[PDB]
Amino acid sequence: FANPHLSWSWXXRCG
Amino acid sequence: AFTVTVPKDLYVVEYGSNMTIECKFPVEKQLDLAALIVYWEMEDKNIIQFVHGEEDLKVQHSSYRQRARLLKDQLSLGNAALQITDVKLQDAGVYRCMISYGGADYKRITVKVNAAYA
Repeated sequence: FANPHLSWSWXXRCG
Repeated sequence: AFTVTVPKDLYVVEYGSNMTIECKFPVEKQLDLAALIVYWEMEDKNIIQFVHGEEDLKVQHSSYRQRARLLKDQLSLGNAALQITDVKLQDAGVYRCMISYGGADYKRITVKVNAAYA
């Protein structure tokens, strides 16, 4: 969040 | 004041159909791709992580690989449409569309799937 590339999670957030 | 809106918050689709979930956001003039992030999520699963024109499908959750994509033609129209192809039963549930485009908002959309002979 907001690395495209990394995985996000809710709400912005990197789980 | 930045608001995401959905024309529909409940989709009822057949197993195996195609489905486009719409998610609308305010675009005043031309779309400023350098400003736009789109996040589609469904119950702890990452479907779309669009950043300023760039996506890694390596981060799309496996159950959506090949089947889910962002209709990027529609973003100029302020429509972050998620197209899902060959709809499965597991696709049922609550989808979130989150759009950061200067400001940020999100909306929840429910998908219900009917099995082939229900």
